[PDB]
Amino acid sequence: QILPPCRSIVRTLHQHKLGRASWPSVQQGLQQSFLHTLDSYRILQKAAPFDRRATSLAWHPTHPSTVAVGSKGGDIMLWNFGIKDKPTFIKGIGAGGSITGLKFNPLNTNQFYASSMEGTTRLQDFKGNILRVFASSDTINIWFCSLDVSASSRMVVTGDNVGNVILLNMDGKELWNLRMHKKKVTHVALNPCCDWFLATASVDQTVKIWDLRQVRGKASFLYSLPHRHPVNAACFSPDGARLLTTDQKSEIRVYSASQWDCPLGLIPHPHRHFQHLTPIKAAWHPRYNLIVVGRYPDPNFKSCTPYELRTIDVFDGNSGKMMCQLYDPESSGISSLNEFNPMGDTLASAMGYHILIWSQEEARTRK
DNA sequence: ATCAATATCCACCTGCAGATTCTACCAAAAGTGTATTTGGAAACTGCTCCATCAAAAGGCATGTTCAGCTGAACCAGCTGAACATGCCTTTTGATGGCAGTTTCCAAATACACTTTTGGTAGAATCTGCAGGTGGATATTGAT
Repeated sequence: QILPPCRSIVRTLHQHKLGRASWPSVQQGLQQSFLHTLDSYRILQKAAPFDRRATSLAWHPTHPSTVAVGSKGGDIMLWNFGIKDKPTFIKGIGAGGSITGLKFNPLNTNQFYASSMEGTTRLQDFKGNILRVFASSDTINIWFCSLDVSASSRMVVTGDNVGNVILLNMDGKELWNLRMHKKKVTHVALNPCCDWFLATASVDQTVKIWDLRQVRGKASFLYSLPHRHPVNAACFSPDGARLLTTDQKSEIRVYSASQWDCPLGLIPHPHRHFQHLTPIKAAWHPRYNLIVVGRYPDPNFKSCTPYELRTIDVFDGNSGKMMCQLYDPESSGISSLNEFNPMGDTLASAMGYHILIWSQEEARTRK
């Protein structure tokens, strides 16, 4: 395979110590170094099963080794590494209560937000106590699909199966529930560097950029970006300037700050949507300009590589092409969800009925 | 090699809680009941040729009876191939979003009933003939 990297590494660091070379060149060199050491994540560290399929994933923001996960049957799990304290569990109905959105609480880490097929955007503890419901369908067969949160703004946002989005405060205060789309809202997210423009994606083959404080007039939006197929995810950058989008058939798109309408590059990659599989969500890496996605081969997709395996692919953002591929037998499932740690030293993967941890090996000999 | 105790097996019967689904109120709306009246379809009546009932009888083609005799049914048996049957593998099948069809609803369109004319394509009617139709004779293909 490819993975060639080269450079005059330490020199640049000293160049940075002299002021000659600019910081983005440093960021590029250490991005390459990060890829080189990610070539040693090949040894899969840990595996974890449980009951009904995995649907949503989330990282403990402050802690590297802690992670939370939510199932197809409303079964939530909280798991920490190097603890061995037999991780924490909570069950649900198990049939039609699929948790589908899951973000940690920025305030109380022993709390968590959740969006469920039951029709209940809730705030609940890992010990089982429901602290507070935020919204409700009040009529079954109409449920939520999307959820996200912001701490700098102290806001909650959630999306439906019909095309209307809801926006609440941390203490209630609902001033929202206007309709935005014609179909289900697959993903949604707020800017981390801003507080008052939003992004939402839907089955309508359109992804919309809103201004949550200015617009109130039922599709008096700010921007609307089209696509050729429906969209499973539209995720913001940490920096805030790059919006990543991933469709259902075969595509990834990078939109910029600079003219949201036009895209900067198209990254073709197979992640074909499917009914009983968990929907695929590309994701950023929090401290570089990389992209990470899970692959799902299609015999009809125009493959550039002659070898098409199920594996975790890692591309470069501002170029378009690939830079690394992680693969491990005994894990021949399809990695629906993949998310790097906010810390930057660990990767979590959610496959059907399985959760995988990929971190570096070392510790050749103890003393 | 039998019927007659027992090991084991499995249909039946029971008990109990859960799942399926029979049973049972209220709203929506196609669908069903009165009602008079018309003109096309049943029923009535004659008749009368055309089709059939009857039936007599006179050979004779055809049906009935007996002989006798070899090909057909059936049976003891019965090798060995063909296939049930368990017991383990292996393995494939049951359950667990969306696009692509299928379904309404108004408008716009196709085209098929309607009704008379009239000549004409086609059936009733008969008039000549040749392709059967029957008998008589010569070769042969099965015996």
